[PDB]
Order: sequence, then C-alpha cells, then structure tokens
Amino acid sequence: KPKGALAVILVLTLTILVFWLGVYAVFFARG
Amino acid sequence: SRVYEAYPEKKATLYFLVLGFLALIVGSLFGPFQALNYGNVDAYPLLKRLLPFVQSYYQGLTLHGVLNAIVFTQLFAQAIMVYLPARELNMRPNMGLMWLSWWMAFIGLVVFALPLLANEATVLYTFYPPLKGHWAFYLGASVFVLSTWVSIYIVLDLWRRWKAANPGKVTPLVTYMAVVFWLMWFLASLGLVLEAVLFLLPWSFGLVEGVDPLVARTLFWWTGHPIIYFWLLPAYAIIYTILPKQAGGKLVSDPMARLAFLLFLLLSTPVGFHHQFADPGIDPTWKMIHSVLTLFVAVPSLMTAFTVAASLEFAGRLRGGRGLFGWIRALPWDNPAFVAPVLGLLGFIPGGAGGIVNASFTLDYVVHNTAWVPGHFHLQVASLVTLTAMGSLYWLLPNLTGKPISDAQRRLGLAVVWLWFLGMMIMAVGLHWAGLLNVPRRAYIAQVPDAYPHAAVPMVFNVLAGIVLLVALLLFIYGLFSVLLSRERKPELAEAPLPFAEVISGPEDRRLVLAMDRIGFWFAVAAILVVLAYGPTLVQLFGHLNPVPGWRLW
Amino acid sequence: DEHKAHKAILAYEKGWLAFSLAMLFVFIALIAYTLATHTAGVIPAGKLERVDPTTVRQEGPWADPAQAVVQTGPNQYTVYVLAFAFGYQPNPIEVPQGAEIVFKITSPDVIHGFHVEGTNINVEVLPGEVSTVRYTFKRPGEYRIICNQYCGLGHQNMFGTIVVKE
Ligand code: HAS
Ligand code: HEM
Ligand SMILES: CCCCCCCC/C=C\CCCCCCCC(=O)OC[C@H](O)CO
Ligand SMILES: CCCCCCCC/C=C\CCCCCCCC(=O)OC[C@H](O)CO
Ligand code: CUA
Ligand SMILES: [O-][O-]
Ligand SMILES: [Cu+2]
Repeated sequence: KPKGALAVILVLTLTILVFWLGVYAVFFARG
Repeated sequence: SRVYEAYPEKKATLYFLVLGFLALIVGSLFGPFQALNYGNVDAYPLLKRLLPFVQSYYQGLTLHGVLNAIVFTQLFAQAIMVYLPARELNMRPNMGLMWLSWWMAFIGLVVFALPLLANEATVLYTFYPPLKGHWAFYLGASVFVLSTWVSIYIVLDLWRRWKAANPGKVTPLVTYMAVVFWLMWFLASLGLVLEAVLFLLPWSFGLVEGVDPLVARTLFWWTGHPIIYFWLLPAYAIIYTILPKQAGGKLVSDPMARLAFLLFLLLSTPVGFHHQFADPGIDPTWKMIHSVLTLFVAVPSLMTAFTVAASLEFAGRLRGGRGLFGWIRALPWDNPAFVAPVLGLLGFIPGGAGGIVNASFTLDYVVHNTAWVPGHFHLQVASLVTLTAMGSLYWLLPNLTGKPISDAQRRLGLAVVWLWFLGMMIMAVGLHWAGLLNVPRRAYIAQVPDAYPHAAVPMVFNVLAGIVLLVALLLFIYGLFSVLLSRERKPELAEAPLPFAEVISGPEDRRLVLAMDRIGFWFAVAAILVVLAYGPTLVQLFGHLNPVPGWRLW
Repeated sequence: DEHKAHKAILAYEKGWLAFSLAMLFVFIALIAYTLATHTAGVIPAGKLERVDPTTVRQEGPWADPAQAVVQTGPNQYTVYVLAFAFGYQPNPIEVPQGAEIVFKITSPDVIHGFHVEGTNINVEVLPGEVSTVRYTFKRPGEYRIICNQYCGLGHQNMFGTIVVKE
C-alpha cells in the first residue's frame, strides 16, 4: 500500500473539510 | 552556436522564458507594497519616489496583475508547452511560426505597456466596462493573447506530422498533454476574443458609445476560468513528466496523467458563472449548473494529488526512505528543481480547498471580492505555478543555453524558493483571514487605517509576508541575473537530454489510452459542453443588450 | 516489485477517487439545501431589469432617496439603492428588523460592489441593470456597506450604512 500518498490525501481531505464546513458555518451565522 | 543551428527551437524557447521572467520581476515589484498595504502600512510614498511614473495604488495593482498573471504565465505556458512536446517527439517546430508568436507577444506587450505606464488604463487585469482604458491597452493585449493561436497551430502541426509518420501509434504522453491543453485553450480563448472584437475594441476606438457590462463580464469569464488552467497545466506537464525523475523515481501512471488532462480539456471552459455568483441577470439554475461542473473540474487535480504523491513516495522509497514519513526525508531536498514544485504542491492543498469553497454557489457570498480571493489565488498561481517555473531555471536554463549552475547558485536558488514559498504561505493566512473579516480585495486599505480594526492580527502576517517576499524577490533578481550573465558556457549542457521521467512498469489499460487518444472526438465533446453551458444564457443576453457609457475614474 | 507497487498504487487511487467523488457530491447536496432556505434570498434575482444610468438620478425610483424605502407587503419593504462614485444613497438606509427587505440596487456610473458586513448580502451592481437581492435582518443596529469592486481612486473609502430599527 502507498501509505505516504494516503497520508497526503488525508491532509488534503481534512483541509478541504475544515475550509468547507468552516465557511458553511460562517454562511449560516450571517444568514 | 552549432547547438542553435540544429535546435533553433532552444533559442526561441529561451526568448519566451526570459521575457516572461522579466515581466514576473517587474510586476512582482509592486507585490511587497501591496502586502504592506494589506498589513495597513502605506509604503506608496517610497514606491513613487523610486518609480515616479506610478500615480496610484491602483495603477501599480493593474501592472502587477497584467504582468504577473497574464504576461509571465502565458510566456511560460508558450515556452513549456511547445518545447517539451517538440523534444519528446525529437522534431523541429515550424520556426517561422515560432518566431512570429514571439514577436506578436513582444509587440502586443510593448503596445499595452505604453498606456499602462502612462496611467491611461488603470482598469486592472479584468478591465470591467464601464471602466474605459486606452484603445492601445485593449489592442496590445488582444495581439499578445492571439500570439497563443500560433502556438496552438505549432503544436497541432507537430502532432499531425508525427501521427503521419507513425499511424496507429497512440500519442506520446507529453505531446498528448500539450495537444489537449492547446485545444482546451482555443475553445477557452473565444470568450475574450469575442468580448474584444465585438465590444472592447470598437468601444475604445470610439466606434460604439457603450458596452453592456453584464455581457462583457459573461464573455470575459468564459475565458477567465480556463485561463487559470492554461496557467496551471504547463506546471502540471513538468510535475507529471519531469519531477518524478528529479525526485529520484518514475511517473506511476501514464494513463492517469492522460486522464487528468483529458478532464481539463472537457471541464476547464463551461464553468465561468462561478465568477458571477454575485452578478444580476444570470439565472440561479444556471449558476447552480456551473457550480456542479466547477466541483467536477476539481476532480483532475484531486486525481493529480494522488498520482503525484504516489510518484514522490515511490522515489523516496527507491532512495532508501521507510515508514510513513521516511520517504519524504529521502527525497533530493538539496535540488531546487525538485524542491520548488513540491513546495508549490504543498501550498496547493489549502489553495485547492479555498477554490472548492469559492465554487460552492451560496458559500461564495461569504468570500466574494474579499481578501480571501487573493489569498486563494496566490497559493495557486503565485506559488505553485511561479515556483515550478523558478525551479525550471535549474534544469531548463542550462539545457537552453549551455550555462552551468554553480554550487553557490544552486544554494541561492534553494533560499529563494524557500522564502518565496514561506512568504506566500504567511500572506495566504493573513488574506484568508482578513477576507473572513470582510476586508475587500483591490483596496488601498492603508489609506483608511481605522476602517478595519478587527483585522489587526492577520494584518501583521501581511506585513511580515511583504518583507519576506521583498527579500525572496531581491535574491531572485540577483540569482536570475548571475546565471543569465554568467561567464562560462558548456555546450554539452545544451545537448544533454531533458530529464523526462520513465513510467513505472505494469499494464496500463490500453483500451482506455486508445479511447483517450480520440482527440477529435473529445474536442467536439468539450465544444458541445460549452454550447450547452453558455448558449442559452448568451442568447438571452445578446437579445437584450443595454450598452452604457464609459468612465475614467483615475 | 514495480509491478507490485504499480498494482497497489492504482488500487488505492481508485478508492481515493471514489471517496473524493463522494465528498464532492455531499457538498452538492449541502449547497442544494442552502438553496431551499431563506438564506438563498441573497442570490440575485436571475431577471434582466434594464434601466438607464444617465437618468436614474433624475427620474424613477432612485431619483429621491428619502422615498427609497417602500412597503411592498405586510412584512416586506423594497429599497431602491444607488451605488455611485463614491457612496450609497439613501444614507443611511433605514429598515425595521425582522422584515423582509428586497434591495434593488443600480449604479449611474461604473460597477460597484454592495457587501453588507455581517450578512451574506454581497452583490455586484452594474450600470444599466438592477441587482435584486432579499434579506431579513434579525438583529437591530448599524451595519456597514462596503464597496468590494474596484470602481476608481475613491474605492477604498466607498462605504454606506444600513440602520435596522428595533
Ligand atoms: C493557477 C491558478 C488557479 C487555480 C489552479 C485555481 C483553482 C481553482 N479555483 Fe480559483 N477560483 C474559483 C474556484 C477554483 C476551483 C474550484 C479550483 C480547483 O481547480 C482547485 C482543485 C485543486 C485541489 C483539490 C488541490 C489538489 C492538491 C494538490 C494537487 C496538491 C497535492 C500535494 C502533493 C502531491 C505534495 C505531496 C508531497 C510531499 C513532500 C508531502 C472561484 C469560484 O469558484 C473563484 C471566484 C471566487 C470569487 O468570489 O471571485 C476563484 C478565483 C480565482 C482567481 C481570481 C480571479 C479574479 O481576479 O477575480 C484566480 C486568479 C484564481 C486562480 C486559480 N484557481 N482563482
Ligand atoms: C512578491 C510576490 C507577490 C506578493 C507579495 C503579492 C501580493 C499581492 C497582494 C497583497 C495582492 C492583493 C492586492 C489587492 O487586492 O488590492 C495581490 C494581487 C494580485 N496578485 Fe500578487 N503578489 C505577488 C506575486 C504574484 C504573482 C507571482 C502572481 C501571479 C503569477 C500574482 C498575481 C496577482 C494578481 C492576479 C492579483 C489580483 C490583481 C487584481 O485584483 O486586479 N502575484 N498580490
Ligand atoms: C504561517 C505558516 C508559515 C509556515 C509554512 C510552513 C508550511 C509547511 C512548511 C514546510 C513544509 C516542509 C515539509 C517537508 C520538508 C522536508 C525537508 C526534509 O525532510 O529534509 C530532509 C533532510 O534535508 C534530508 O534530505
Ligand atoms: C530570523 C528571521 C525571522 C524573523 C521574522 C519574525 C517571525 C514572525 C514574527 C514577527 C514578525 C512581525 C513583522 C510585523 C511588523 C510590524 C507589525 C505592525 O505593523 O504592527 C501593528 C500593530 O498590531 C498595531 O499598531
Ligand atoms: Cu464603488 Cu469600489
Ligand atoms: O479561477 O478559479
Ligand atoms: Cu474560475
């Protein structure tokens, strides 16, 4: 298994999710 | 040089690269001042003492955007995506056309540059009507961009010649990238060519009284989305086909690389309403459709993330690294051609995360036209693309010129790329954060020092970024000039093969490669998608035009 | 070995790509949700509503800013806002909390933004076009309007005010 490539995509997923869900929270807070 | 007589394409490649890096240098001079500005520090008095022709923050921001994001990126794309496919095929580009594309770019540049420098087109790099720039800015810029139509013809010619010699062979990888990339660009470019020919040119010449701002923006963003993929793909061609060798490994999938590029050809253009989520008179169902297709255009970079990470992991394992992080430390961190794109790829993680937020329709109302946007795009173009081009100085330059890089020049390149990277990271934090605080983009905010009190903390990151990047830029200028003006020349460097990677062994899905090679077909699909995505809206706009007078507010 | 690594890389890549697909689709569904709620009022009306920027300050609903706020329903007000170089009229815009506000914004000159700080109102204002957006203010008080589209050298100081009355 490509463990290092999986770590990278993990960091990427967590970053996408923190950004997206963060802004989604902001959006509703200003709604 | 007997090298330039056999490979005249090295000299024309060099001219594109050098012109591009000169534009990057000049446009980037304004960057530190803009970063200090977003840190609430006004250094424009100093900038104007040094460059007395600069009349305003906004004139400097027009120059920065045009020179860095339009001129430099285009020149690099024309260097890379002509020269690399020509070397892979070992065939000569049509040199008459190559030269003509260069002279068009150079001439368009010089012509647009005159009103820009004279404060006659301080309309920014988006030039949105009714803001009305001098006719020479629109003409110079039109001729600059049309230079790329010649490049497209160059590469399609290479490919057709090769295919005629080699019927029933699939297109070689680098060539396949460049062909789909230039065809994508042709379809992409038609928005702006239309905006220019039907509206901007006749208007700035005095032939029509006004321009409808909504139709001009709609045609602009048809092109302005895919132009970003046009900046990005030449860095991707290096990252897929050259970087794996520089890292000490191999590209892990040729078919996955072709597939990413094929997704970019289909999805780069029909998506521009994601720049118009806040625009009146475009129907919301259409915005949602472009939002969905925008999230799809994310797929090829999501795919690229894994193909490339696995290639780098592979190289690190070849070089003795073990564990879950040992592969990272085993990579050639002493080589700037390796380090620059890798750091740019790391910043591209939060870069791409912001882009997926921006694409999300209603979420765009939180960030649109705020400092977040520049936060996102400095990760993508000013960091990934620019750093990948900077790292090319370290293999491409010697290959084009026979000029050797010394040990001392290699180390200074490492320092430049590290500081550039860290500066972009630090500024991304301050701008993302200031944008979440409603600080607007495109604003001389240091001139309203009490308007943004909540932003005091990200403002310190912007000041720090401005200083870090000033230092990176100065070292870059010193470095580029040292290798450019350098004493020695070893022609063997100009004659060594480009450092193209091998592809890892294992099959390779021929059914898929063959399907992907149906380039006429995929091109017609990409075109139909653009008719479907844009046709209905543009038929409604063009049948209800409302041209309005032009203004000069600077 | 290379055969092995290659097979394993593609296997896991297929997995990542399915996952990444799933996540994008969840975002799509979460976006569709916003579109069904009152929060989607800030999306501009998709409707072309053409006006003449050269006479907008002389005739019609933008020509008298003190009459720009008009009750259009039992719990709804329509506000005719002019964004111009370099300010907004009326100033202040005064509206009751908890009413639905339909903002009809246009410009007599160049493009301006209309970003109401603290809210999702964030709309481009095009000369010759009316931007229509809806919002209900839940909290009384003073909200700043920021121009976020470069409109010339007065851009950084182009602000307005909304006052939401208890
Ligand atoms: C080259 C430059 C550009 C890239 C690329 C780019 C990508 C995207 N952007 Fe964007 N952008 C938008 C959406 C996206 C989306 C969906 C993506 C996507 O294509 C992103 C996909 C990418 C990813 C999902 C990241 C993948 C991660 C990778 C590939 C790195 C992996 C790491 C590795 C391999 C390293 C590991 C190695 C180790 C050693 C650990 C939207 C709206 O939807 C707007 C309008 C916002 C507004 O309100 O105005 C916007 C605005 C802009 C502007 C402003 C235009 C203006 O002046 O008004 C520019 C210049 C720009 C540039 C760029 N943008 N963008
Ligand atoms: C020394 C590095 C540089 C720094 C410190 C820097 C800083 C800045 C800042 C602070 C802004 C926001 C200004 C505003 O919204 O008013 C900006 C705008 C911009 N930057 Fe850079 N920049 C740098 C290099 C790059 C380069 C390399 C690219 C492209 C390859 C680039 C492209 C842009 C463009 C496209 C904009 C937006 C222009 C506009 O809104 O009209 N920057 N930069
Ligand atoms: C505000 C945020 C600013 C901070 C920005 C930082 C973000 C991450 C920084 C660097 C990533 C580097 C990760 C990998 C670096 C590896 C170098 C290495 O492993 O060196 C091995 C040794 O040299 C044998 O070759
Ligand atoms: C060896 C090199 C590493 C050294 C790098 C330091 C690393 C990060 C920390 C601070 C730098 C901050 C620079 C910011 C400069 C002044 C901030 C400012 O303008 O202060 C405003 C204040 O918040 C209201 O008045
Ligand atoms: Cu009005 Cu900026
Ligand atoms: O432009 O994304
Ligand atoms: Cu885009």
